[PDB]
Amino acid sequence: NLVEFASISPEGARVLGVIGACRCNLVISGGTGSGKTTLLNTMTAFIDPTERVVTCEDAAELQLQQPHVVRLETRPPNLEGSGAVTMRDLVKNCLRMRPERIIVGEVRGPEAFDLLQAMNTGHDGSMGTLHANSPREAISRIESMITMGGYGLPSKTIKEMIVGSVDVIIQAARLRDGSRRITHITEVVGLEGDVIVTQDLFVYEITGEDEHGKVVGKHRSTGIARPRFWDRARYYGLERELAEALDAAE
Amino acid sequence: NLVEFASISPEGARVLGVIGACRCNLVISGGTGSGKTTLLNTMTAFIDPTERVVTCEDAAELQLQQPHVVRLETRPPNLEGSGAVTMRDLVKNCLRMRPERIIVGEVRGPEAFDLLQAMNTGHDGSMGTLHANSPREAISRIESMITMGGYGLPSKTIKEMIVGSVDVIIQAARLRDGSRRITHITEVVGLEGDVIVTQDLFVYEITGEDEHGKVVGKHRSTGIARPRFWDRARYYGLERELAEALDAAE
Amino acid sequence: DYYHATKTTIFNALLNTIDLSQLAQLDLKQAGEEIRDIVAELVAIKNVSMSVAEQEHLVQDIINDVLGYGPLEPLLARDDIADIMVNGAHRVFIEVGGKVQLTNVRFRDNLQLMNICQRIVSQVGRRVDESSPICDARLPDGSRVNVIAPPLALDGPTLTIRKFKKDKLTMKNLVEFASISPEGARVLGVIGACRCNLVISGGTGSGKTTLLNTMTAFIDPTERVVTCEDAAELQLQQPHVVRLETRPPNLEGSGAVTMRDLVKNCLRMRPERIIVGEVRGPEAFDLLQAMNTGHDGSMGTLHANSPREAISRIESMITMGGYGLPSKTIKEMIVGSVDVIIQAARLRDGSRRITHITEVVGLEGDVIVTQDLFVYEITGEDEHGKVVGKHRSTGIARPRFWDRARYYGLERELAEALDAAE
Amino acid sequence: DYYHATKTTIFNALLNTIDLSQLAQLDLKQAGEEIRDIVAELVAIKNVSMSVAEQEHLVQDIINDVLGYGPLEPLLARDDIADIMVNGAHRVFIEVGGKVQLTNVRFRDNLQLMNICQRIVSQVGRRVDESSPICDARLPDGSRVNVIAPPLALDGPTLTIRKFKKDKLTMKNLVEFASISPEGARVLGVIGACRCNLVISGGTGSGKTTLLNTMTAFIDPTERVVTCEDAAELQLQQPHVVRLETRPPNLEGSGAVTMRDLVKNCLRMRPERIIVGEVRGPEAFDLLQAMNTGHDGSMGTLHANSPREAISRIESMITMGGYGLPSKTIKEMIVGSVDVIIQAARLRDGSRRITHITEVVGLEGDVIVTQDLFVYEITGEDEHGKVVGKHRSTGIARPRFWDRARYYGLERELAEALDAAE
Ligand SMILES: Nc1ncnc2c1ncn2[C@@H]1O[C@H](COP(=O)(O)OP(=O)(O)OP(=O)(O)O)[C@@H](O)[C@H]1O
Ligand SMILES: Nc1ncnc2c1ncn2[C@@H]1O[C@H](COP(=O)(O)OP(=O)(O)OP(=O)(O)O)[C@@H](O)[C@H]1O
Ligand SMILES: Nc1ncnc2c1ncn2[C@@H]1O[C@H](COP(=O)(O)OP(=O)(O)O)[C@@H](O)[C@H]1O
Ligand SMILES: [Mg+2]
Ligand SMILES: [Mg+2]
Ligand SMILES: [Mg+2]
Repeated sequence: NLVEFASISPEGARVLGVIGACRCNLVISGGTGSGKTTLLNTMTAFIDPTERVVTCEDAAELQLQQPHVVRLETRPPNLEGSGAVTMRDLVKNCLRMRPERIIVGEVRGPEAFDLLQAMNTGHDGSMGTLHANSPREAISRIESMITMGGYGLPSKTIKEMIVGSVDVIIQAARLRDGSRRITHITEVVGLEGDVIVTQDLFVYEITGEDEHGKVVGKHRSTGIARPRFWDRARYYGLERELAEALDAAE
Repeated sequence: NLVEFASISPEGARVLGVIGACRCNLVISGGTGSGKTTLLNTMTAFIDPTERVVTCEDAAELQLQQPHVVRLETRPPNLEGSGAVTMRDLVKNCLRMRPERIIVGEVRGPEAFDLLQAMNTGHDGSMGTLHANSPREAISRIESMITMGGYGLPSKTIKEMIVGSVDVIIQAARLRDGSRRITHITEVVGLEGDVIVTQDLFVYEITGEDEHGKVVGKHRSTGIARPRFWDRARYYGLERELAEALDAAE
Repeated sequence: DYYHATKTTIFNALLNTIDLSQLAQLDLKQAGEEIRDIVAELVAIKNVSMSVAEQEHLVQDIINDVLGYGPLEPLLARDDIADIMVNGAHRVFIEVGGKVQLTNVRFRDNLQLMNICQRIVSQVGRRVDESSPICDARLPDGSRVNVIAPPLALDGPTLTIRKFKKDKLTMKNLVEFASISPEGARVLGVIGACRCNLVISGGTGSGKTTLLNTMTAFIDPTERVVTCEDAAELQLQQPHVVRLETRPPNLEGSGAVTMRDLVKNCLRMRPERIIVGEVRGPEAFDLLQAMNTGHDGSMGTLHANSPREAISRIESMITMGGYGLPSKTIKEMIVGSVDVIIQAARLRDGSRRITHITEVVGLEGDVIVTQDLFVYEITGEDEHGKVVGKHRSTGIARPRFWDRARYYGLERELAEALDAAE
Repeated sequence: DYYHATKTTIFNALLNTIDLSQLAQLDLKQAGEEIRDIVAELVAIKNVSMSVAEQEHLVQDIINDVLGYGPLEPLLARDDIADIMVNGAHRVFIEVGGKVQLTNVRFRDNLQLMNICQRIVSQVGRRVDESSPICDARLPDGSRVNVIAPPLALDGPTLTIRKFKKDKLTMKNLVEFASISPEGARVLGVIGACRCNLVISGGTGSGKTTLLNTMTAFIDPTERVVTCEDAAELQLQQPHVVRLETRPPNLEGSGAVTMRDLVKNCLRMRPERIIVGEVRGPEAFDLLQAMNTGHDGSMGTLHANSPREAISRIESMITMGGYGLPSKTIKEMIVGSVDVIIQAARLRDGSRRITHITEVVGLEGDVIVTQDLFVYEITGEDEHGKVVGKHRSTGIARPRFWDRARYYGLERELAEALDAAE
């Protein structure tokens, strides 16, 4: 449907399939009502059925189709202020339930830190969705969430933790006409000094407007033939498909 | 068994035995599911029986056969957020329990610092598994973990501590075909300006893949005749075995 | 077997006969006498044949298992034993002659072992249990007791008792190990007795904490010393030492008592020397103020590979303090406070040396000028790879602290040591 | 031994006989009478034979332990004892004639010592426990008490009582003690008289309060001065002085009257000068607002080791004082409000001096620029170990506050003093 709705070009869909299948630590950022949860639900479709996936949510939105999926939901504090089970606790437990992927329904608090730890300590493929209007803003938001998450860490410590953990950022966005698109598919290339350097594998360029007022644009590949996660693709034999997709939409 | 599975060549097995029996400070890095814990359990088989070993683990997995072994386990906080005994606390105490070696199940937080301290303060032979895909990444992860501890240590100080503490890093990786391999046995030679210099004694080189799809490779000695830890081997009388094994692998 | 069965039966009868609460309300001697009488009565009732000496030994064993420390009592009594390591109720090792040996001493079970551990720690008011499983205490006799509870120790409660070895941390060890030549040792003794402000900087693995212990060995007994440590490891032989320890923030990041807070409070306790275990942050500033406020003689370790690097690190921490102090002000503060810097380093061959004994002469405009009283000159290595070097005195006949030595009457010793070192 | 054993038995019987909470509910006299009656009854029941004096001593000791300050009572009563240092339950030192001596006094255990410490700190509304291990306070009788709890104090609760000194110094004494040159004294008189917003900074025991009292000695009698303090250290000789003291929160956490509230009210009592005993919190802001809005001459003691550090501390205090303001806003508020900073400090020999008399010249960019009118230069050391130095004027003949001096006709004396000493 997303390919039909022009939300992402067919080559973009193929690249997303490769990213999801090859166990890439994903962050699906986006603005409010921009399709974050729908995009995450579609991305989960690429996980192997064998993998033990653990999904944490606040409202039980996702509808993963795999057989080995554990659905967890946070419990808000009662009126007395007790019994709270924050997403951080769910993720901390998930570290002890022997999962392959941890899927957080939405990162908005300290759990970010834990989630990133999960991404960086063997739970490759963990996906989360975040509220941010651009990948740069997504990275800054993640850094802030880690910062306020109790533990006092250097800013550079958090930045390099983010660089090591997150592999790809997908920017779901809503356009001026109310339509929805996948504006950015971006790689967290590394850290230079104190600035996180990222490269956009796919970008949506708006080229005008139609007679009915609907925005007009197109998805184009930046031409990066060897994305940072290429190795992961090789690990799963998907490097051929990644190269084909990156070349077919230059 | 690891020799049988071609994970490490027989000369590599001899070198690992020398490293273990020499009380060399150790860090066993590795990727996801790469056998870090299994490799650590194998290496602990070389510890002298008379040594007082102390084991810290989030989840009891190691099974040391020595008589004088003390096994400790962290206690995660209850849902009330009380009673937490972090691995940092366990290592802090272990520094007081008069051990010969401290075996940390997996270094994933500030405990790194304490572990490194144990290596400086006469508990030669301390081991610890770590999640990282290369010795350089292992060292960077150790630096980050030390920074997480809240001490105001500069980067240069942490690098100096790592160089003075860690002696050998063993990188075990899981390859595409599901094979486990000890990719690197590399010393921490020293610290040039801002950069830790390591030399690989033992390296696993992939020459390609067979028609069956299995990765084909071999373990090769870099030819370094006098490892930095050669003096310790001479002290324990194993230096001749070390030289013989290194020459044979060459 | 007969002795063991008789002891078990007698202990069971005594436990079923006397309530532990009543004994707890009675002193050790009264409770022991009552227990001996009750054990004699129980033996008579059970009609157990035993000699007078055997009966007395059984009574003493029962008292130890009830009031004393059970099987540990003989081991603690022995003096050759240096350390005792109980790993669960069935494994007990003892460090004799510098080597650890397994022993046939065993406890009845983990319950008796845990009771004995709790008694030992409570002897100094500490408590160990599942709520607080880890306990570390220093008994009044100097022995150090560490206890780990079953919830953390898989194989049962673990107990480590390290009896006090007085002679291990002494300047004699440094002199014999060549860490410092005898003249250097004499000059260090003068510096310690002169109440000079010391900063014992050292690289990683240089063992500067052992050096700090050795230096504190020179403190006059009458002085009121206060030691701040992140994790208490110093062991001062003086009788007026106050030991403090920083409290790390809990998992919520609250309740921390940083070293800076400890030193700030130490300023208000009328101490004569302040011994900071290691300076890593803004506490440097406070420590330096203590060195300048009148508590001359304060010490403190530091991570640095040379005295100049130590001074740079101190400046960096003071700047990290957050006060709007210009670099020149911090340099002047350092020059005013610090008197002597001792650089100890672990050489290439893993051996520890006191590479430098240097003095902060003053501040020339913007550069802190320091003069080295003693240096280590490396001239080669052995065929074994061991490093070869000698401790040489720079020849400075009048170090800046010479006045302090003259005031304390140690000028003659200082001059003799400096001349002999050459 | 008989007396001690009998006392222990009587205390145990009393504990098993009555609940200390009920006695605490009663007044001191009634509780003491009941305790004496119960002790006599227990002695009769216990058939304890002792003299009338021995019985009275035992009753007094029991009463002191139950509600008094335990073994400290004889030491506190003694006048020659200047300081008492309890390093855990079993070590008590007393400073007599300037020399620290060990005493046979001992506490039953660290729990009794902790209870005594909690009583002493609560006597002034302060609470010390595991959550708040460190507690410093000043008792009404002028003594100052410092307490550290077992979590930090490894060897047990640490208590330090520094008893009050019956006398206070005057500017003539300070000139006599060389704390400030006569020209410095004249300049200080001009500064105080001419209503200069003043800040007295210094370290612990620097003499900030004594210097503040001497400065207040210069205020005109006609001026309505309002002094806010804790424990009421100051003793102003002026006739129109209003003495206010903060009220710490009760154990329920209610009724607190912070110094900020006192200053806010002082703004509404029509004062000329507001004198804050010591700025330690948000009141700083308010105080500065008072200085910059018509209450010229307001003074305040601050804890800082240099004028730069004093300015930084004031800025931080304003910052954390609830209101969120730009750093430059706070900086220019400080520049406008504060006119002079006086730095009382201790030297390495323990002597006290007025190291800096400094003017807050202005704000350049984001850096507060100040000029030192008077500075103490240390030029060496004497044969007795006492620091040697001298106060010198920077030569600034027209200090920023010159106008104020002109306003009160004091400009001529200001020039004379600034010229005479250089
Ligand atoms: N690419 C798309 N094309 C068309 N319609 C879409 C697209 N993505 C989402 N929608 C529609 O918009 C709705 C937006 O809800 P969705 O849960 O996807 O948003 P979200 O990013 O999670 O927002 P929120 O901030 O509310 O959590 C979806 O339920 C679906 O109805
Ligand atoms: N110039 C001086 N010469 C000699 N003794 C002095 C001098 N100034 C103060 N003192 C004495 O030294 C002690 C300092 O106490 P004071 O209350 O003045 O200090 P402070 O700066 O307020 O300290 P604190 O941090 O305790 O509040 C008192 O005994 C005071 O009498
Ligand atoms: N060198 C090896 N060769 C074959 N199998 C291995 C090897 N190392 C580990 N394994 C297998 O991998 C499994 C999990 O490895 P594990 O000890 O969890 O490594 P890690 O702790 O790094 O994930 C074990 O059950 C073990 O059988
Ligand atoms: Mg959503
Ligand atoms: Mg493992
Ligand atoms: Mg005061």
